[PDB]
Amino acid sequence: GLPWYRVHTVLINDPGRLIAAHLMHTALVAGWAGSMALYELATFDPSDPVLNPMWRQGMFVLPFMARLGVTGSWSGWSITGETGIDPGFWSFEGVALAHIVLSGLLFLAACWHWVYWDLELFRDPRTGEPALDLPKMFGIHLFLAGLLCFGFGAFHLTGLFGPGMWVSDPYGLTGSVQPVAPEWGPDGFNPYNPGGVVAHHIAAGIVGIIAGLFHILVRPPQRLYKALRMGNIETVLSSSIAAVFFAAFVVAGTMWYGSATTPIELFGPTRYQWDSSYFQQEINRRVQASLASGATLEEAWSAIPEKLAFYDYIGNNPAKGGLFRTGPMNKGDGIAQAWKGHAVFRNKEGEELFVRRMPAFFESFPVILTDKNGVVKADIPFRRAESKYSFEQQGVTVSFYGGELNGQTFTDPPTVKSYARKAIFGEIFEFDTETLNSDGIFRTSPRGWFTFAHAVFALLFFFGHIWHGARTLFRDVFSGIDPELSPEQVEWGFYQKVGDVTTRR
Amino acid sequence: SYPIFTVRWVAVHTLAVPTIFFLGAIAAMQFIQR
Amino acid sequence: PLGISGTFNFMIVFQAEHNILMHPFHQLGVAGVFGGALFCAMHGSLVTSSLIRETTETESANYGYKFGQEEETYNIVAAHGYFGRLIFQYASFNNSRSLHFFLAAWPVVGVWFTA
Amino acid sequence: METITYVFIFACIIALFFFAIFFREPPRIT
Amino acid sequence: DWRVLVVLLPVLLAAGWAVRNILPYAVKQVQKLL
Amino acid sequence: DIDGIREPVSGSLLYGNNIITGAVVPSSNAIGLHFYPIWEAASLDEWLYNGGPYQLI
Amino acid sequence: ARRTWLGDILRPLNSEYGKVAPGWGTTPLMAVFMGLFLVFLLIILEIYNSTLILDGVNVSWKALG
Amino acid sequence: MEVNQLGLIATALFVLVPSVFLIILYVQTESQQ
Amino acid sequence: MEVNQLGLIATALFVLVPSVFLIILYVQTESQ
Amino acid sequence: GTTGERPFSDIITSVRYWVIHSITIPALFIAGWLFVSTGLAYDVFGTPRPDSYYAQEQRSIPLVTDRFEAKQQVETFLEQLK
Amino acid sequence: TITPSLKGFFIGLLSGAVVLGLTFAVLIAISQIDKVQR
Amino acid sequence: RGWFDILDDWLKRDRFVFVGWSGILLFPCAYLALGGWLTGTTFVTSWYTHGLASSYLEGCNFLTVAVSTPANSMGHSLLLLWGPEAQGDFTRWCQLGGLWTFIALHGAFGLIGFMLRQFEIARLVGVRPYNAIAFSAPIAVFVSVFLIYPLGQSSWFFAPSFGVAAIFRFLLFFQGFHNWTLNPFHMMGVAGVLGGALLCAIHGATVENTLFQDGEGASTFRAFNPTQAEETYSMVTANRFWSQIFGIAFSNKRWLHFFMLFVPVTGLWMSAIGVVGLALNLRSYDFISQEIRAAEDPEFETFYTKNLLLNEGIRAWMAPQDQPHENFVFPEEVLPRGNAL
Amino acid sequence: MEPNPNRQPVELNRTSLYLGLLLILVLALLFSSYFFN
Ligand code: CLA
Ligand code: CLA
Ligand code: CLA
Ligand code: CLA
Ligand code: CLA
Ligand code: CLA
Ligand SMILES: CC1=C(/C=C/C(C)=C/C=C/C(C)=C/C=C/C=C(C)/C=C/C=C(C)/C=C/C2=C(C)CCCC2(C)C)C(C)(C)CCC1
Ligand SMILES: CC1=C(/C=C/C(C)=C/C=C/C(C)=C/C=C/C=C(C)/C=C/C=C(C)/C=C/C2=C(C)CCCC2(C)C)C(C)(C)CCC1
Ligand SMILES: CCCCCCCCCCCCCCCCCC(=O)O
Ligand SMILES: [Fe+2]
Repeated sequence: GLPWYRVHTVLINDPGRLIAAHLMHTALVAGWAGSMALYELATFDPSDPVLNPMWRQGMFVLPFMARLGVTGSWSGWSITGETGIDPGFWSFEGVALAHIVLSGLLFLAACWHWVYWDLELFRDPRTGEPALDLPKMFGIHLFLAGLLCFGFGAFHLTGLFGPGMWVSDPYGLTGSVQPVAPEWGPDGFNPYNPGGVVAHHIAAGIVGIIAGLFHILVRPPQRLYKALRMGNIETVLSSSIAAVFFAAFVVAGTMWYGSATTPIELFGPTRYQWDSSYFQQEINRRVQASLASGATLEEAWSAIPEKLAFYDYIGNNPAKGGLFRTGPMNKGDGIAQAWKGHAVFRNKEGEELFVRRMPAFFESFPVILTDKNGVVKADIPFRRAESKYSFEQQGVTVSFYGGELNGQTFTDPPTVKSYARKAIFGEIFEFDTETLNSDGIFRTSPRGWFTFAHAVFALLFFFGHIWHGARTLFRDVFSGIDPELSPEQVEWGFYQKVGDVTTRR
Repeated sequence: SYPIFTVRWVAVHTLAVPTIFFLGAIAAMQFIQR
Repeated sequence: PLGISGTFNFMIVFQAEHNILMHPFHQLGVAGVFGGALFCAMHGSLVTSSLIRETTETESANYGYKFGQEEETYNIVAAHGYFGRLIFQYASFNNSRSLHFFLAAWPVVGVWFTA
Repeated sequence: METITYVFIFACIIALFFFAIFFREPPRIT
Repeated sequence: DWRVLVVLLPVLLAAGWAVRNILPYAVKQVQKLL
Repeated sequence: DIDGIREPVSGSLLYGNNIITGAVVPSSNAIGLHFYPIWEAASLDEWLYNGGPYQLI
Repeated sequence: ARRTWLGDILRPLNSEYGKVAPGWGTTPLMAVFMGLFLVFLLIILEIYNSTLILDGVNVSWKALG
Repeated sequence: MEVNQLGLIATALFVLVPSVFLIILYVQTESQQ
Repeated sequence: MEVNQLGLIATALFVLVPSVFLIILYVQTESQ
Repeated sequence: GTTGERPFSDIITSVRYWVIHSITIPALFIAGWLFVSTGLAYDVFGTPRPDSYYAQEQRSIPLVTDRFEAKQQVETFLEQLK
Repeated sequence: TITPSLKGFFIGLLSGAVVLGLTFAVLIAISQIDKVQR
Repeated sequence: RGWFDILDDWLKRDRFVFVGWSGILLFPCAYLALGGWLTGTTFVTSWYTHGLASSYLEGCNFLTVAVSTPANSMGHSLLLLWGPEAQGDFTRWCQLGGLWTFIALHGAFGLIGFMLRQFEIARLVGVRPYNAIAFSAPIAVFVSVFLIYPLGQSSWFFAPSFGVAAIFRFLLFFQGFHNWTLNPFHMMGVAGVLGGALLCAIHGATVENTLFQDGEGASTFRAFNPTQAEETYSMVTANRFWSQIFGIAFSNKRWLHFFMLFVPVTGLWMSAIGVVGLALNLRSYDFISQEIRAAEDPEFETFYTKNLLLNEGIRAWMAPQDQPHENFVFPEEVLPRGNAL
Repeated sequence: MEPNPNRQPVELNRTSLYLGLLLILVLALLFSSYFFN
């Protein structure tokens, strides 16, 4: 009989049951989305978007509902922290419920198409055989895609009839859903310009409508129909998989590097923001400005929003996880409660020292303190017998400005070392590790998990493209080569042109 | 009746010609002192 | 050690004390093992590429071979004609005995050296 | 529970060996 | 500068030498391809 | 005590190992190349501490 | 095969299986659009890559304001 | 040892679900013969 | 709620094992 | 089993072959030699000579640290060797 | 407007076109001259 | 019968080196990748990107020469010759690491050309395209290691450099920083490569030692004819041998040769997946249960905890010289060391 | 309406069963340590 890896080939010449299978697949995927949303709703804590945002909590579909304008629950909270909202029907819950109802309706349509497979629509009127006119179907579907792409850009993203999309400032402090005007100039190809996303869907939408009309009205050339086996539904599978893995690589990249469509309040910071000290520079910028305007050290640091300080912490860096460290980031370093303040280290001569920050590559890292010129002035030694730079010898102390420990100074060496060990991670936070029984080991963010899964699927779908493309072009020999293959045809010299029997010498 | 210049001729000399040139350059390098 | 992590321990310590990566006999071992995997995949793909059509598309092609049948189940000349054009003619075997001896000798000699 | 799980799987593989060897599909010539 | 021609001169002479010894035979090859 | 420094290495599943970390640990460096069959040990407990099973296997 | 009301309406949309335009048809025109799209993808890639740098195109989060 | 509690059910379904699939297919093959 | 953690696996196997038994017997009935 | 090109064995045992290549091969070898012995290879590729890895009292690597000023950085390094 | 890197882009675009165009010019010429006999 | 068909005719002529349409992509890209590597390993330094000598001109030998990656400061720049970094200067382009992307990118397109070649020749000759399909495994390895892996990291600097010792460095980096030996996708790769090599040796030896006597000479190679219909060795005797030696044996020649395709291809695909994970530092670095126990119980020691001590040594001792752009200064007193050593 | 003609029997021979069970059991043996973590 059929081998196990071929059971679904029974659909190749059965358009009705093919549609039934595709309906069942669509029912399952919509049902997943509804089920995942409800699970995330049942486990999400909305009480602190500053230190316990969604991306600390292992939320995966919640950010995608938020990205397109769903921000509130029927329970009265919203993800921006506003209370008393009435979102109407299109709450997180109502979106979830819609996908479940959609899944049920699709399930029933799958049954009907499975039973009533022999529809006259699927028969070639001339020959009576099942046949699909794939060139024209492409034009129809493409026209539809173009209408939807255009409508999505023109009505939803602009706010002309819809909510807009998530936009934010460059430091992810004040994001919200806002209508977005198209950017038509060259900065619309800037991945960080949200207006470009609007212009893309309007312009590409129109091009899709035009190309759709072309592909409905104009038959493919005989040369291309034969070369691409356009009578074989499997050529479509082959090219569709190629387009899909191309798309998967793109969304992996933009998730990892960041773009206007992967904001940091929904997915967490990127690793490159740690690499380039992106948030630390902005924080320093503000402290120096408060100092220029005459505020004191305590005042300048106390004006630093905790949300911005929390970005300057390596535990939110997505490149600090592990493959089998499961669950939300909160399960690792804990639920963040409060910024402890900015730690300032000085030696016994009053020189300000700086802790060398941990780079993302390192699971562990030594504690080394430097001066403004990069000279090592203190460390925690491994071998003690010949240590020159110990905290004890150098009289290192720590003082905190802003946050919970503002204005407190510590001098006892083991306490000072304890904060120095935390300062390699960036800004220092107070964590609740009891509530989730956190184990103290960094996990990655939804930005990390998304990128990982999609880059791996993309690679695997590359093989699918190769496989089904091979099957399309070599369909005649899938079961084996010709048992009467001419030995003169594979031996050298017989034919001038390889494989061409009419070029015999 | 054999041709002299062929696709084969080109592929051969595409490889062989810079190989000998590289071997002379590497041979000269053995006599460099610091 | 008789264990998985213990094996890696042995390896790491071996490299620190012998620089085995920089030893040519280990380098020959890698070529024996990389090349063995290569020629395994090559030979399997070339024979599989030239199986004579004996089944329908609803059945495993494997049922085209019967245990102990007297004729070969693939066309070696078609395999030779494909691979000799992929490289050039004289880089391809058309003696099955020579080919299978090469398949045996390459990873055996490579692994002798790394031993 | 994890010790029990590792040994269980190992024991299943040994039993599979037994059937694979002594209760194989017998190769029949031609 | 001058080192470039120094490097290139043996190659020119080699190519020039090869052209001389093969010129009559390349003639038959070319024009006989009609 | 693989290295003969009275620092035993846990190798087995019941003493806190998984399939990846578990091992039968090599015999003590204090033994060197000496033959260490069961009947050379004062007791099985000695023979297990010193890594006797490795040699047998 | 079973006829349906909806089937009869959609019938002409699935009635030209195998119909081709002769020879090469619009293949030259297609190649032109392919060439333009390639150049267009190159520009988009090299902007993102900072290999193509344009005035007033700051490829950075700081282009959010 | 403090191991992941879901590891057990994960392992059991990982074994049980694909094995049962294979067993179903085999037994129904034999009864065709 | 502080439930018994082995309850999930006990329930899962309670469903799966006899269900699979029945399905095996049913599919091989239909193919003969 | 032949595609019409002249057999290699026939070519390299032929007198005319060795008449041409006993010249072309030493010329190419001598050319490559001069590429190095004149110092041209250092200049083309930018490869430091034994005396120009470091300035005399310097022990810092001239590591490129800017992407878009990289070219200028290398040039600044090079002037500090004279 | 026309930055240095945009000029380099055009430089690179032009060079590839030249390489591609020259390459296909030679291949078409040879293929015309040395046809197969049917 | 226009220019296209005439060009098709010429490209597909049976000659000593088949060209084809795929040759147009393959031959330039393969030659340039190969010539780039030879040019770089003969003449080009890594002083300005790595602080390393790496060419025969500088005194390196075949084991230590390399075309090294660009400086970390280049990010993932394509480093085009005409790009904003090199600005058309060939000399500076070499000094900034442009030959690395040159070779990696032309190598990538060369790999595509070769796999297209496998398809093209298979279609012309009339065989099934499984050799092409098998070549997907080398491609997945090349792209995941040389392209995807550095794209997830800070720059090309951390890709592999094209050299013998530089790849050895890459192996040891992955042990010390990723604990890559502990990764089950690598372990499946290992089983596929060693299993492939096993299959290669055992199948070759089996055929050669179940040969039929088809000639009288003591050299058995001469007694085979590529057009003979008959099997040159006994499947039946081979099957009985292995059944009695090992318990099981192959009985189906088609399955055997498919399996030989299947094992090493699948192994390489699996290792590629694990390197995609390592692009994000999504490592299988630790076992949490072991770390919890070991932190609380200083008498608990496994080969797992012993290997992490080795990784920690690797990191501290190689990082300053291996990542010179970070300007790591580790005073002697912070270096992890056991007693005496 | 005729019964669907595209239906086909499916087979898994005993050797395939043995190969598949060994794959699953060895995969489980390999991954279980990481599931427990
Ligand atoms: C005014 C017109 C206008 C404007 C402003 C935009 C604006 C935009 N377009 Mg749209 N576009 C338009 C018209 C417009 N478009 C029209 C008319 C069409 C034709 C219908 C398109 C077709 C189009 C496509 C096909 C794409 C865009 C994309 C984009 C975005 C570019 C920024 C980005 O993230 O790129 C990021 C994308 C890239 C830099 C391309 C990367 C290409 C890779 C490198 C190819 C290699 C793939 C390879 C197989 C990977 C494997 C190897 C690797 C792993 C090593 C931006 C929103 C891109 C997008 O959606 O990104 C999210 C995109 O892919 N546009
Ligand atoms: C009326 C239809 C409808 C609507 C309004 C929504 C709305 C939503 N869905 Mg649901 N969904 C639906 C149908 C719908 N869904 C169906 C039918 C399925 C089953 C497949 C799903 C399955 C589903 C899943 C699995 C998930 C959602 C999610 C979401 C949310 C985010 C959407 C998003 O990010 O899109 C993303 C947009 C895209 C992927 C579009 C990219 C398309 C590519 C770029 C184009 C492909 C090529 C194209 C044809 C070429 C055009 C050429 C050009 C020239 C025009 C949002 C609330 C997410 C969520 O939060 O769930 C709770 C989520 O995870 N949906
Ligand atoms: C694209 C898919 C995707 C992504 C990126 C995420 C991402 C996330 N999910 Mg979601 N999820 C998804 C799909 C996805 N999910 C689906 C389909 C389901 C239903 C099963 C769920 C159900 C779900 C739940 C119930 C929970 C999450 C949670 C989470 C978070 C933690 C993930 C974690 O610990 O990973 C762990 C991942 C691994 C350990 C990797 C396992 C992959 C194995 C190793 C591969 C096996 C290889 C195989 C043997 C190959 C051999 C082949 C050979 C024979 C040829 C994270 C934000 C958690 C959370 O924090 O929620 C608040 C949570 O509790 N998810
Ligand atoms: C839209 C995507 C798509 C579609 C519609 C198909 C459709 C098909 N494939 Mg292709 N394929 C794809 C993607 C796709 N494939 C990809 C990405 C790859 C690379 C991994 C392949 C590799 C591939 C091979 C190598 C073969 C096929 C074959 C087939 C045919 C029979 C498949 C069958 O009976 O499976 C039966 C499968 C099962 C009974 C169980 C499989 C369970 C797997 C191992 C894991 C379980 C997956 C899980 C349930 C859901 C994962 C969802 C995740 C993707 C999000 C059918 C036409 C076969 C063929 O050509 O036959 C002539 C064949 O030999 N496919
Ligand atoms: C099949 C051949 C092939 C392929 C695929 C590549 C591919 C590549 N090369 Mg290589 N190269 C080749 C042959 C090839 N090369 C040859 C033969 C040489 C010797 C001359 C070189 C020498 C070379 C160098 C020196 C460099 C590359 C580089 C590159 C990369 C960037 C190229 C680029 O941006 O193109 C852009 C151009 C195109 C894609 C051409 C598009 C043409 C279309 C049809 C539009 C034409 C419109 C045109 C402008 C109209 C004319 C206008 C006029 C009237 C004014 C890429 C990987 C760079 C690299 O690797 O950096 C790391 C690099 O520095 N190449
Ligand atoms: C028992 C020992 C053992 C074994 C069998 C393996 C096996 C493997 N290792 Mg692992 N490794 C080991 C120990 C071992 N390793 C240890 C102890 C470490 C330390 C942590 C590592 C670290 C390690 C790393 C860091 C990597 C591997 C990788 C791999 C895979 C390499 C696949 C391959 O062929 O790439 C060969 C390369 C290719 C196939 C790419 C394309 C090659 C093209 C076709 C070349 C064409 C060249 C051209 C024709 C001309 C060249 C000629 C020129 C010489 C002049 C393979 C699964 C790699 C991997 O997992 O990849 C995903 C990888 O990156 N290993
Ligand atoms: C009938 C009906 C109804 C109902 C419906 C329902 C109720 C539905 C449901 C649905 C659902 C509720 C669904 C679900 C789904 C799910 C799914 C479909 C999932 C999947 C999963 C997967 C696929 C996964 C996988 C994996 C794993 C497991 C591991 C890791 C990795 C991965 C990810 C791969 C209503 C009333 C409406 C209406 C009327 C009719
Ligand atoms: C990059 C580049 C380029 C290119 C270049 C090229 C392409 C080059 C080539 C080059 C080459 C092409 C080279 C070669 C070399 C070679 C050599 C160097 C060899 C050596 C050898 C040896 C040493 C060996 C020996 C031996 C042994 C050991 C054993 C056996 C025997 C024998 C004898 C073989 C261009 C221009 C575009 C421009 C841009 C850049
Ligand atoms: C589709 C195929 C496209 C690939 C074509 C390869 C491009 C050929 C490379 C030729 C570029 C070399 C000259 C660049 C010199 C630029 C110097 C300068 O900007 O001053
Ligand atoms: Fe064989």
